[PDB]
This record gives sequence, C-alpha cells and structure tokens, in this order.
Amino acid sequence: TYSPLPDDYNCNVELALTSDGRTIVCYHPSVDIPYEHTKPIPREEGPMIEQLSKMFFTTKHRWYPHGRYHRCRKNLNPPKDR
Amino acid sequence: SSFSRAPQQWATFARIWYLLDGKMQPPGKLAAMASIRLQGLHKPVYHALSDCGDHVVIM
Amino acid sequence: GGQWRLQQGLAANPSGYGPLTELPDWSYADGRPAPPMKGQLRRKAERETFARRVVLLSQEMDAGLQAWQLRQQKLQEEQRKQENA
Amino acid sequence: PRFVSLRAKQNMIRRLEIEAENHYWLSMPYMTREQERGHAAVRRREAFEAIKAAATSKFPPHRFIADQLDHLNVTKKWS
Amino acid sequence: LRNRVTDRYFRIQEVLKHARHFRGRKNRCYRLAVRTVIRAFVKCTKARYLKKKNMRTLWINRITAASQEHGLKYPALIGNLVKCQVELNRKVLADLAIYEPKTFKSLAALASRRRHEGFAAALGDGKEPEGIFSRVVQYH
Amino acid sequence: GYVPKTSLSSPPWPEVVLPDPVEETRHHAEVVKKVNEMIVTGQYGRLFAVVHFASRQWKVTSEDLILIGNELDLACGERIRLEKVLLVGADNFTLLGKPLLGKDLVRVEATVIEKTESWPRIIMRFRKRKNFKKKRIVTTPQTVLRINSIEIAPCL
Amino acid sequence: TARGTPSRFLASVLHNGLGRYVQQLQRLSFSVSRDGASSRGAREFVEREVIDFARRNPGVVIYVNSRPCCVPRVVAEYLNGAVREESIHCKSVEEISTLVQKLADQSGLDVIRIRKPFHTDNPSIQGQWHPFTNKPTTFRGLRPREVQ
Amino acid sequence: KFTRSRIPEKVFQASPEDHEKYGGDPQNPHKLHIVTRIKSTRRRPYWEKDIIKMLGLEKAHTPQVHKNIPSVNAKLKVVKHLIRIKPLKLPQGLPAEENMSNTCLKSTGELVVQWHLKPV
Ligand SMILES: [Mg+2]
Repeated sequence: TYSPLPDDYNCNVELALTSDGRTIVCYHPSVDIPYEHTKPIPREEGPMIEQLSKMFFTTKHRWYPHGRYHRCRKNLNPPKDR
Repeated sequence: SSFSRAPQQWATFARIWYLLDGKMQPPGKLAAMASIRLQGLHKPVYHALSDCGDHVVIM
Repeated sequence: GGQWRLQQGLAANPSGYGPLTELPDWSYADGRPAPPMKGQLRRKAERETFARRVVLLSQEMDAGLQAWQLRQQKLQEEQRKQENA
Repeated sequence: PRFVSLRAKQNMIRRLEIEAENHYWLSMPYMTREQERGHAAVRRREAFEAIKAAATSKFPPHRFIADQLDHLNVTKKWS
Repeated sequence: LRNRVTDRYFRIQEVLKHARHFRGRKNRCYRLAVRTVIRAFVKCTKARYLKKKNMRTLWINRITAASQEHGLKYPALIGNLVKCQVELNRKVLADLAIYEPKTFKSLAALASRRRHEGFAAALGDGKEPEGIFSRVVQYH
Repeated sequence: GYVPKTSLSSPPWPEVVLPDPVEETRHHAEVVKKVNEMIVTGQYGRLFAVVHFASRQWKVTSEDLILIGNELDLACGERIRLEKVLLVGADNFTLLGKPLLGKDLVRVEATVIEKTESWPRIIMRFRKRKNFKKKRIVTTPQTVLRINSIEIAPCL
Repeated sequence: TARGTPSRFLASVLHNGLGRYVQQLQRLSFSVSRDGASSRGAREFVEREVIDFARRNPGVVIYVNSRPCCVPRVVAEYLNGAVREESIHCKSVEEISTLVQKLADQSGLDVIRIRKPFHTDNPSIQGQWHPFTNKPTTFRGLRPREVQ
Repeated sequence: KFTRSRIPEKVFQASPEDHEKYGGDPQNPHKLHIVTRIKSTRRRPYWEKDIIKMLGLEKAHTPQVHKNIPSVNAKLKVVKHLIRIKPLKLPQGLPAEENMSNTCLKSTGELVVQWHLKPV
C-alpha cells in the first residue's frame, strides 16, 4: 500500500530493481482523465493603450512604439529550429 | 504529445490563475508563494525573457 | 553530494576514477574497440609512475633497515672480537 | 564589525579535524633518525650528477650542408 | 616623407567592422570605436565563465520547479539520486523535467523512496537488513 | 515513555512504513517481468537515451545531431557505438543504470557527418593604466554525430 | 563577438547521415603558378598528393588550373551551393594537405556561431510539459469556489 | 614579530584513545604517507611555500607518496596545516612489474594493484 509519490495525476510510477541489482526499472503508464472529472462542452492612443493594458494584464509601456533605430536593428529573418 | 505546433506552444506557455486564501496567514509567507507564481518560477519551462508568469488571486 | 561517495570508497567527484570515466566512450559498430582516449593514456602514465614511486620508496626503506642491522651486528662483532688476547 | 556565522564555525572545525588527524599520523615514524641515515645517499648523489651533467653538456648545435643548400629551393619552378 | 603609410584604410576597417552595430559615434569614429571595441572583446571573453554559471543556475531553477511539483525539494532530489548511483547531471535532469515528465516523475519517486530508506535506516540503528534501493554496486 | 499529543509531542512529518523486502522483492520481480515482456513483444515506440559521450551527458533520440568540441579522428561516415548510456526511456517505462547500463541491454549507434572548426572565437585581455592588451583568436575543432538508432534488448 | 556576428542552428544538408552518407564537397579548384615562389607548396601538392587525394574520394571533381597567379587559391564548392575560397599562399605540402582534407570533411554550412550544440526534431517522447501535467483533476471538473 | 613556529613534541605523541579513534597501531607503523595539498600557500610565509615545493605539492588535491621517516616528517610538521596525511595502506602487495600499469589509488587510502572496471 506504500507509494513514494501519490500515483494519481501524471503516471502510475512503479519502481523495481532487477535481480542483479544493477538496473532500476521504472514503469510509468499515463493516467487518463476520468469521464466523471469533466464538464460538458458549453454551447485615441491613451485609452487604446489603457484598454490593451487592462485586456492583456500588462503595463502600458509595451504598447507605445519605438523609433527607427530599433525597428531596423530587428532581425526579420531569424533562425528557426524544430 | 501529438499536438500540432501551435496548440502545443499555446498549452505550454499558457498562464494559470491561482487562488490563495490569506485568512490568519502571515503576509510574507503568502508573499513568497505569490512571488514564485508571479515570476513563473514554479514551471520547469521557466526563463526570465520567456515571460511565463501566472496570476495570483489572494483573498 | 560527494561525502557520500567517500563513505562508499568511490571518488568524491564522479568524474574521478571508476567506470564513467575509464571505460571507452565509443567503439566501432563492427565491434572493433576504439583507439584509447588521450586522457586515459595520460592517466595510466600518472598511475604507473605513482606505482613505480611506491615500489622505489618501499625498497629504499627496507634496504635502509637491512643495512642498519648489518651495522649493528658488525658493531657487536667488533665488540666481542676485541675483548680477547 | 563582522560576526561569525555557523558556516564559518563548521568550516573552521572541519579544518581542525583534518589537522588533528595529521597530528596523529605524524606520531609514529617507520624508522628512527639513526636508521634512516644515508639510506638514500646514492640515489641523491646520482640525481645531482645528472643535474650537474645536463648543466655541463651545453653547446651550439650541429650545422648542416643540407639546410643551407635547401634554401635554394625557394626558386624551384616547373618546366 | 620617405616612406609614409599607404595601407591605413584597412587597419581602421579591421577595428570598425566590429563596431558597425554600436550606437552614437562609436560606430564610425576610430578613436571612440577602439575603446568600445576593446571593451566589447574583454566582456566577450569574461562572459564564457558567466555563460556556464548562468546555465547551471537556470537548470537548478528548472529542477527545483519540477521537483516541487512532486513535493520534493531540490537538495532531496539531487542527494538521493546520487545515493542511488544514478549519476545524471543537471542539464539532463532539467531537459527530462521539460520533455519527459514521466521519467522525471519516476526519478522523483526513486529519490523519495531512497530518502525514506535513509530515514528508516538511520532510525532503526544497529545490525539490520539494508534498504532495497539503498544497496550499492561495488566496482573493482 | 508516553507523551500526550501536543504540537511538539510527535515530529510534524507523517510516518511512512516502507514495505517488507519479501513482498517487495517479489513485487519487483513482477514489474521487471512486465517490462521485459514489453521489450520482447515490441510494445515501445521511440526511445531516448541519456549517453555519457565525451565529457558530458547528451539526451538523445534517434535521427538527431550532436556537436562535439573535439576531433574524434574518425572518417566522415563511420558508424560508432556509443557506450556509457545511463538512462533509456520509452513512453511507458524507463531503465536507469547504476551508473551505466549493460552493453547487452542497450545499443546506441551514431555516424560521423562532418568535422568542422568553430567560428573564430576571441580571447582579449586588458588591464587599465598598465598598457596591458593582448588579443588571440581561437577556433576549436568539432565533429557532428547523427544518432542513428537506439536499439533495446530483452536482458532483464 | 556573438552580437556582431550572425548565428544559426545545428543542421545537416539533406539529413546527411540518416539514409546514407554523402560527401558534401563537389568541386575543388586549385590555381597554381608555374614560375612563382608562393605556389611552391601548391606545385609539390599537385605533383605528390592531388592524385592520391582525387582517388580517395571520387565524388569530388578537382580542377587544377595552373595559370600565372601571384597568390594561389583553392576554391571548394559544396552541394548546397556554398563556395569557400581559401588561399594556399606560401604553405607547405603538409599544410595544404590538412587544409584540403579539412575542406573535404566539412559541409557547406556557414562557420558562424551555432546556437545549441544539439538538434533533435523530436525532443519529447512522453509529451512536453504543459501546466496541467502534474496536476490532479477534480470531480465534475470544478474549480475553486464553484458551487454546483 | 611573526616568526617560524616550533611545535612541542607532546603534540606528536599518540594516546590509546587516538588509536581507538583513527586506525593506527603504534607497533608496526605504516611505511608510506599520502600527502595532499588542501590549502593555498598564498598568504602563508615563504618558508611554507618552499616546503610545499620540496614535497611536490604545488598542485592541490593531487596525492603524493612520501616516506614515514623523521626528515620527511619534519617537513610535513612545518606545513601540516596546508596538507592532509593518510597512511598508504596496501591490501594486496606492492605492485610487481606485471601489475605495474594496472593500478589505482582509491579514495580510502588503499592502492589496489588490479583495477578492473567491472562490478563485483
Ligand atoms: Mg559553478
């Protein structure tokens, strides 16, 4: 009845040693969300910057523009990965 | 896993509203929990520039 | 956490001696063993000169005590062979 | 004004413990001083005769014809 | 002038190709660009130490966060994984924390199990059987 | 030796009772048998290995790339078995060694793609008022490995 | 420095190790003066080493041009259409051999800064961390202070 | 004035309590020391800097073998605050010419003359 963590939320962790005691086997299949745990699907510059601040829960400063020196330093073709 | 690129990215960096009842609590010990969740330091995806803080509602 | 590793006779730093740093990192896919790592060759040279030093100092200590025992025995023979005539 | 924490005391103390065990292992030599005398005089003398010998064997290097003539190759061309 | 210097556009331009992205007159006036360019190269080499340092604290932040999700703290996780002879490092544990959270959950289970065997072993003192995950593999 | 239940009577942490080693070693035998059946019948999908190549641990799947900061002195195209794998994970199980896994258990292959140099990398020293200014430019050798396959074997 | 230079991610050209390995170096173009002191080591490279080199990898086509140059060059062209022009000016044969093998061993990608030392295209297997991994669900999907 | 410090001899006389503490025998003592520098010679007098150079301890955390003779012990007594000393114990013999290459000094203080990298 011992569980080293409450195997409830992410995966059911079942640790093991082998007979040699050299490898630790972990066995951890995923915990599916139960059907009972779900809800059915339901069916001007100043005021515009205040309105965006209040909408996205940020301060006002990132809505003011920036000058050309900063707009042209920006890398428009940045490296992608993955 | 097996999401598309855009909803995986939305899912990871989405921010979570937490509730935190401050009755009979000390304010600094509330402030520590609140501060960790406001910076996003409770996420393993954390980074300073990646802007992954959450909302803390203290009642 | 290396004080634990000192309790178990391991190196205090897991990058010390033992199987993580002294087995070869790679092989050929055929199963031909790789040429040895540079740091492992260096390290085996260090261990060998260390072992040579242990043997050398041990032998100078032992030869030292044996020569001293000859000097003491020959002093006593020079005692007993001059108490005569 | 600077004050002494628990880190500083515990650090100081573990250095004192290493020191005390150094005191222990220096308390039982394998030989007396009479026994050790000249037990390594030969190896010390040979070592210094090697130092002395490398000191007194210092001289200009050999000069070769092949090097001096090999400078002529700077105008080697094709035909 | 017997021999005055012909090839001086290129000495200047050796410095100023490094300054083209500064602000102000540092990007054009050699006298200013030299002090800033030198100073940029010194920062550029002292920043190798800080790159290594800041990666490591970044990993400790991510391992700390991910292990607090499973109730552990960071010293408990790292200590009791060393004690299982699982010598994974901080970079790999942070990357498992983000990309393989079941492996990370099972590592947190292995570290808290080892932590409890440490408790129970150092409580019932004397000659007893050792813990199962507490055993070590001797190498000779 | 009774103490009545106060705040500081007991320690604040709840007591855990670890299971007895008879039923626990039997339980481990059940688990290892399960996972060994998953490795036999090929239940797993793609694997990731943590491999101690060179001086550091690379977390690695198949079909990817590792950039190593030294010349390995192999030809481009040569396959390589990376020993020193110390974690192997699938979706539903992992296997972690103390500290390394068995060579009979896991096999990680990798080819050499390219052997480059690094970008030029500046080393400048400067002390003020001392006329102390050195500059060096260093490029380290590098090789790129392509991890081809992580094959796993039923040896538990 | 890194903020002055461009950077990129670690890549291959067409997944260069997956199926088979392809030598990324198409053409070399040596140009070597006949009479000229700077292309001496180039001359001794064409005479000694370039035929052995040309046989050790036949996917590379090598052009030795041999005009009156004042600085000799080698011009490596790569399958992805990159061109690396390097000089073999006043180099020994051994230095030219190590340079040509260096150009052979590498690919056409730039030797600018590489951002990460690795490139998975499938970094996660158990599913990447989102904030609802490692959280338990509730009965009937309720949230805090939800009545029914 | 800061001077060189003599240390009295009562400091270097073990008690049976200490033989119970560390693992030593006063009869049949050990032949070889392992000495390691664990502290810097910076901010130390020049004589201690010299003794560290003589004993071959310029690099820290690197073990060095010495003889347990009173001369070497005299030099060690001068710098005993910078070093660590343990007895070189040898579980198997000293290494023969067959086992000369395949040795390893372990952390315990022992020098093993067969160093495989297999588990027992
Ligand atoms: Mg550090």
